Amino acid sequence: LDEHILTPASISTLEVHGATNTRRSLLDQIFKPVLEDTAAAGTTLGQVLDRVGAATKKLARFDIFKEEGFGVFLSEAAPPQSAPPTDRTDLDISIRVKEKSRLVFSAGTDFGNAEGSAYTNAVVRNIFGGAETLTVNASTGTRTRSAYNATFSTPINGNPDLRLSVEALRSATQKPWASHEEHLTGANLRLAWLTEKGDTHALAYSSVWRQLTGLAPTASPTVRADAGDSLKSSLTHTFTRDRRDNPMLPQSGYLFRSVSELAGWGPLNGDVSFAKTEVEASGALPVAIPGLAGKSGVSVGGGLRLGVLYPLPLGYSLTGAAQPSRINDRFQLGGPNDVRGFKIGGLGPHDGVDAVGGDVFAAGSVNALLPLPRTGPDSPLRLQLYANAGRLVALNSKGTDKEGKEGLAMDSAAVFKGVKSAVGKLTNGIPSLAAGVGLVYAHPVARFELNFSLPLVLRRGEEGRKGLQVGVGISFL
Amino acid sequence: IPRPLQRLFDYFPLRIYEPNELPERSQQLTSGDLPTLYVFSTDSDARLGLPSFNPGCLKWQTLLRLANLDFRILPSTNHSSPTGSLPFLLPPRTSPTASPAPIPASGLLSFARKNPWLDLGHLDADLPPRAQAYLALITHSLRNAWLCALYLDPTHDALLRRLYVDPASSSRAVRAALLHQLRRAAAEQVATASSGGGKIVSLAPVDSADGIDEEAVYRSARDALDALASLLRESETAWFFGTERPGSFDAALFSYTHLMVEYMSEEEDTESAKGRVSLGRMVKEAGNGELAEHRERMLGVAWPEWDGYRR
Amino acid sequence: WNWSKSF
Amino acid sequence: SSAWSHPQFEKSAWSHPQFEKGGAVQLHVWGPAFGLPSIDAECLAAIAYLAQTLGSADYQLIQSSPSAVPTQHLPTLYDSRTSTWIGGFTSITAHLHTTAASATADGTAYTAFLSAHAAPLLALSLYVSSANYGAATRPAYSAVLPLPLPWTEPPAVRAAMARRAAHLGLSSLDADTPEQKSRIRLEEAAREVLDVLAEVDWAAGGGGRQVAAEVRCLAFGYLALMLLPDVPRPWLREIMEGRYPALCTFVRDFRARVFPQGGKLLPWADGGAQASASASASASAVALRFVRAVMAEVPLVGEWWSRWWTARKKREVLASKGAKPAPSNDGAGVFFYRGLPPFGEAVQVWRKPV
Ligand SMILES: CC(C)[C@@H](C)/C=C/[C@@H](C)[C@H]1CC[C@H]2C3=CC=C4C[C@@H](O)CC[C@]4(C)[C@H]3CC[C@]12C
Ligand SMILES: CC(C)[C@@H](C)/C=C/[C@@H](C)[C@H]1CC[C@H]2C3=CC=C4C[C@@H](O)CC[C@]4(C)[C@H]3CC[C@]12C
Ligand SMILES: CC(C)[C@@H](C)/C=C/[C@@H](C)[C@H]1CC[C@H]2C3=CC=C4C[C@@H](O)CC[C@]4(C)[C@H]3CC[C@]12C
Ligand SMILES: CC(C)[C@@H](C)/C=C/[C@@H](C)[C@H]1CC[C@H]2C3=CC=C4C[C@@H](O)CC[C@]4(C)[C@H]3CC[C@]12C
Ligand SMILES: CC(C)[C@@H](C)/C=C/[C@@H](C)[C@H]1CC[C@H]2C3=CC=C4C[C@@H](O)CC[C@]4(C)[C@H]3CC[C@]12C
Ligand SMILES: CC(C)[C@@H](C)/C=C/[C@@H](C)[C@H]1CC[C@H]2C3=CC=C4C[C@@H](O)CC[C@]4(C)[C@H]3CC[C@]12C
Ligand SMILES: CC(C)[C@@H](C)/C=C/[C@@H](C)[C@H]1CC[C@H]2C3=CC=C4C[C@@H](O)CC[C@]4(C)[C@H]3CC[C@]12C
Ligand SMILES: CC(C)[C@@H](C)/C=C/[C@@H](C)[C@H]1CC[C@H]2C3=CC=C4C[C@@H](O)CC[C@]4(C)[C@H]3CC[C@]12C
Ligand SMILES: CC(C)[C@@H](C)/C=C/[C@@H](C)[C@H]1CC[C@H]2C3=CC=C4C[C@@H](O)CC[C@]4(C)[C@H]3CC[C@]12C
Ligand SMILES: CC(C)[C@@H](C)/C=C/[C@@H](C)[C@H]1CC[C@H]2C3=CC=C4C[C@@H](O)CC[C@]4(C)[C@H]3CC[C@]12C
Ligand SMILES: CC(C)[C@@H](C)/C=C\[C@@H](C)[C@H]1CC[C@H]2C3=CC=C4C[C@@H](O)CC[C@]4(C)[C@H]3CC[C@]12C
Ligand SMILES: CC(C)[C@@H](C)/C=C\[C@@H](C)[C@H]1CC[C@H]2C3=CC=C4C[C@@H](O)CC[C@]4(C)[C@H]3CC[C@]12C
Repeated sequence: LDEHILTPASISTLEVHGATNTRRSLLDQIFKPVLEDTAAAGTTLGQVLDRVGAATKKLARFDIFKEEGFGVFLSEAAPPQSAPPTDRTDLDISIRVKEKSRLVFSAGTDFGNAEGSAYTNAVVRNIFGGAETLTVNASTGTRTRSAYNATFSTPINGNPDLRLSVEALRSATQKPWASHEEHLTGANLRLAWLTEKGDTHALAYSSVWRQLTGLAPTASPTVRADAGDSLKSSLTHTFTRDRRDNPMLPQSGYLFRSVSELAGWGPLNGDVSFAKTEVEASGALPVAIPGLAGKSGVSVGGGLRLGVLYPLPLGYSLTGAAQPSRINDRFQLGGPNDVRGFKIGGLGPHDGVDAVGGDVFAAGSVNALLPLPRTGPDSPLRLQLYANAGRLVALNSKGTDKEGKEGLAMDSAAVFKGVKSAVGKLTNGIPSLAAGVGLVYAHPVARFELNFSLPLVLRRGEEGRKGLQVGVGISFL
Repeated sequence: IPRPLQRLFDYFPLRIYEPNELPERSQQLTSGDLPTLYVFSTDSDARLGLPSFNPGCLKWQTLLRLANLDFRILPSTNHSSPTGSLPFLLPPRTSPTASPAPIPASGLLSFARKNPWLDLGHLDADLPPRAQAYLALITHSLRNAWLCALYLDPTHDALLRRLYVDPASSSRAVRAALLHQLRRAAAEQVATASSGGGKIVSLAPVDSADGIDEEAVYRSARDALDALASLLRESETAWFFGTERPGSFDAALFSYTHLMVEYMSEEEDTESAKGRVSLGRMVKEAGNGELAEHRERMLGVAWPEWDGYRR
Repeated sequence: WNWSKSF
Repeated sequence: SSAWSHPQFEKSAWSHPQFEKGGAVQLHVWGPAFGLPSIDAECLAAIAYLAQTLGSADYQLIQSSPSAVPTQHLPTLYDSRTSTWIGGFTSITAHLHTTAASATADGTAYTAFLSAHAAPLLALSLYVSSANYGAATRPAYSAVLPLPLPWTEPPAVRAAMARRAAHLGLSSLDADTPEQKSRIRLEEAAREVLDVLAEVDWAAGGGGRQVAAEVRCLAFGYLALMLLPDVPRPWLREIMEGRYPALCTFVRDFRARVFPQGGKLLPWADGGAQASASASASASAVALRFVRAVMAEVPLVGEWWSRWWTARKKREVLASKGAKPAPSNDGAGVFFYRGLPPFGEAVQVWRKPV
């Protein structure tokens, strides 16, 4: 069959079947580059099948059509050609696709979680024929307030890789590690973009009304002092270069993420003003052994996560009085995802029992994946040996000479001196360190870990977990 | 299985360091050598310890000053209160990362008895049965007048905005949302009153100024002040029921008479354009003026250093 | 229960 | 939003016109229950006040419900001499009004106390306790309303009374060791109120504390609904009969003097308690009252309906009172997913250009 791809070829026409709702103009953007690159040279099926092979998940990224409807009926063209280079130079191709349901409505209740827990979901897709979507979620229950959501998403100028999203949000988030809950209400504007190299860009504008209510009776004075309302209008950029072979259980390749957020400064307005950035670099490296050629299954990985939260003045001046950060914005570290072997939010400053955040943090990981004996390396479940370190510090004005005690704000030189001292604190003393052994499951909806952790170095007030610990999620250190 | 391995778990952590320092905001606000009472006030008011603008918070702030407790006040909000409502007192930190449990409003007087700086029975003495009837005037007749005149009067919109919602956030959209919730909650409480309320539209409570009768609330307050002035005139001393020192009853009344004179003694409501006497004017005109000088005397006892309190 | 009326 | 502010007036505490004796007035109250002229405490007090200060032919009693009056509140007085609507007991007495200073202050003090604290105690006995509601008072409420209403008004009344007694901290199971602590809290809460009321000489026979007849009528209204009503949980009746014989004697003597023979001698409109409601029991009127009551329960629209409706009724009462209230402010859905053709055909094809 491979000899059919080595022959010269020249495609004549292509047809798409079943795309009644989607406008043909949107369909053009994927097929014109296919249409332009035609009859370029011999052995073009080596080029042709891959370029249409690009198209199939190109249309799948539109999410309009069902994943099963991709019946390919490529064959030799019936009409003859005048002195063709090869009997199968001319081909006829027709593609069969079935669009997904235009409207999806869902609702239900679940008495197992709450006495009156009920949810309502509605999805409208491919409105106006151009892959615009609209999802509305509503949730109620008992001992809780109503939660709404309404996201409108659309590709820009017919490009499936450039997607603009508008979201209206109202939700309440429980934060047991700080003995309070946060009520969110606002709107987000996102412009997600996928580069040709696979890198993902995302520029989002957010304007959310945060409100700290429902303090537990054990709430610390720090949590009480930060309770109340706060409006954060921020502009955030998210970058992601993921080259991991299996992103859900990495055996090779590397991941790089950057999340830079600017709030309140300049044209943005609100009750907070800072510049927050995070960098997350990860990687893995397979290792082979003489006892078995090919894929051995053992690999050594790593990780490194950094973050700095810099207070900024309001207005358009870089030099000016800056308010100290609030518990809403400060970083949180520790837990089965961030730093394995500790309580959720178990690192950093603690006021009594509440885990108050920090402004500068740095976490790292070293782990090795191994397969169990009498089980092939292709199995999605493996043994893991890991060692995690982390530091979370808070900005202080101890280095300042004098400031008006009425004012809470810090001058520009004071903040810079405070950040320099905070970063210096990371590099002294052994970081809060934990190690353990566990089993990892790579079932592609979520990673499951069964870890036996054992804290080694710890700051007083931090909470380690010496027993078995289970962590489920898509992000791990 | 846990028992044999307990000899291994007790070994870890191998190194324990000193605790991480608290954030800058926590260090500035929550660090103090004196117990702090969290009330509705401004940053300039809190510096000198001047009376709060919330009658519920001013009642307890007055008693603690009569209890001779040394304390400082700080502006706050109901969200931080252990009971969901101000005021409350946080004793000073014993260690930089630990603090004793907050004292709710009901337990403030017990706290003051443990920290003399002495018999404080007069501040929480059980009122005589007749005194219970008059206390209903302060808690219901005067409270409803305060709520209607402050939250539901467009004349005091600038004052209400400045006091309660402006310090909450700088966002106009958030300010408008907070202002609506304040007026909804205030109108709900007045609607429960017998005189200015009692109307029922559906299962949900009445939560608008349309269900409130302004005259019934206003007339009840005017009748209440005349009654309270008559009760005060009965005592041979300067305080209610002839006591030689101000008590819980005096502090309860002062929390309303002071604020009515402070914030609603203007001559705009008393103008013919409104046709009604302002709350601060009725306080000074009640009886022969007993409630006016009682407010002056109460300030001279709890705030002897203060001046310029007329308006 | 959890209803689903997709069309 | 103008729904949370004092109403504007065309160019706030506008006093009501002074009443003069002689004009016929109509008092809209609940129907009789428990052998009393009315079932609501304030309505019963208002009936007693009229029966003592006005002649038998100078006023009329009309059995009604809150939906049938523009004030949305009972009792309400319609002073036909100027067509003004006055709602609430205190407002009616003030409207009809023509060591005295110590006596005047005492009357004001207990008037506020009875409304503030005696009312939640009464609500707890008759409304919060589900045993007494389902057997003693809900039948009484339904017996005085036209047919479709007992499914809308009495449920609304209970919600108000439950909110009224909410500050006591007790709930339905306390109407019944967990039983012992519930019982002692019942006796504690009642004693906290009845101790204050026992200070006054309600019978006005001499001694004690003397108060104006306006508040003695109000005292009977709250006390009568606490003693006489025979309920499956007579705990509140038991406390008053045993611990406070003076209050029991005052109620019995007052009822026998002011309401002899079930109180049927009162000048009810159209010669009877039920015949009085016939003026507003017409099919069209009752249907509108029921429909407006239903609309308020819509989860989103209903809340704004009642706020708009209440404002409309508020203007009507104020306009009658001589004031001048300011006036208040009041396809494409088929073209999408229908009508317009699908944006493309099922077949699209392209070929290599020439
Ligand atoms: C940090 C936030 C708050 C905001 C201000 C920052 C935005 C910058 C950093 C973002 C916005 C648009 C981004 C951007 C747009 C387009 C491209 C073309 C691509 O081929 C290389 C990267 C490049 C050049 C990226 C780089 C990062 C940019 C310039
Ligand atoms: C463990 C973490 C830090 C992971 C993300 C490691 C990343 C580093 C080591 C990787 C990421 C990108 C890599 C990288 C990108 C591009 C080139 C250009 C090539 O001509 C020389 C190697 C060089 C320069 C390599 C070197 C190794 C780099 C810099
Ligand atoms: C030299 C290039 C052209 C080709 C042969 C290979 C490059 C890889 C193998 C090299 C290039 C840069 C190297 C590299 C850069 C920096 C570090 C950080 C250190 O903490 C761990 C090792 C690590 C991550 C090493 C690992 C090996 C890398 C990634
Ligand atoms: C994908 C190929 C072509 C090349 C460019 C990629 C190389 C990266 C991803 C590999 C090469 C060397 C690897 C590497 C070397 C050594 C270590 C030390 C170990 O303790 C942590 C992991 C770490 C840091 C890993 C991470 C992943 C690296 C950096
Ligand atoms: C006598 C002197 C020479 C001894 C005490 C000093 C040793 C240095 C080299 C050690 C002590 C603490 C160590 C240290 C502490 C914490 C961290 C954070 C971690 O994420 C990166 C490495 C880093 C930054 C390491 C680097 C090496 C340090 C700085
Ligand atoms: C395998 C290497 C690459 C790295 C990742 C592993 C480190 C772990 C397993 C080991 C190596 C050295 C150990 C180490 C060195 C010295 C001390 C000082 C002692 O008073 C407390 C324990 C402590 C702090 C331990 C903790 C555990 C460490 C940090
Ligand atoms: C929202 C729901 C509750 C609405 C639409 C339903 C209304 C119906 C079921 C109710 C409303 C009024 C009711 C009604 C009114 C009066 C009478 C007269 C009586 O002698 C027989 C029953 C009868 C005829 C009932 C029957 C049921 C009716 C018609
Ligand atoms: C069968 C006839 C003769 C008569 C007796 C029957 C009347 C019943 C069935 C009718 C009369 C009034 C009706 C009624 C009144 C009001 C409401 C409130 C609404 O939110 C739910 C329905 C509900 C509760 C309905 C249900 C059906 C009722 C109760
Ligand atoms: C032929 C006669 C006996 C019929 C019409 C009776 C009418 C009277 C009893 C009135 C009284 C209450 C009225 C009533 C109540 C509530 C509603 C709900 C509304 O959404 C439809 C009309 C409906 C159902 C009406 C219909 C007419 C009723 C039932
Ligand atoms: C002719 C009828 C069928 C037309 C007018 C329908 C009206 C709807 C909008 C009305 C009729 C009965 C109403 C109804 C009955 C009972 C309740 C229970 C209450 O706890 C929540 C509201 C709820 C659920 C309301 C909502 C609005 C309903 C469902
Ligand atoms: C030989 C002496 C000087 C050693 C053991 C004492 C102290 C320092 C230098 C040791 C103790 C624990 C070590 C340590 C623990 C764990 C990790 C996490 C890994 O991702 C990066 C290296 C790092 C951060 C190393 C660096 C070197 C450290 C910090
Ligand atoms: C008196 C001056 C000279 C002192 C305070 C020094 C610096 C001043 C100018 C301040 C003003 C704005 C600050 C500034 C803005 C934003 C960021 C992004 C953040 O991710 C790293 C720090 C950084 C880059 C800081 C560094 C310090 C700066 C540049």
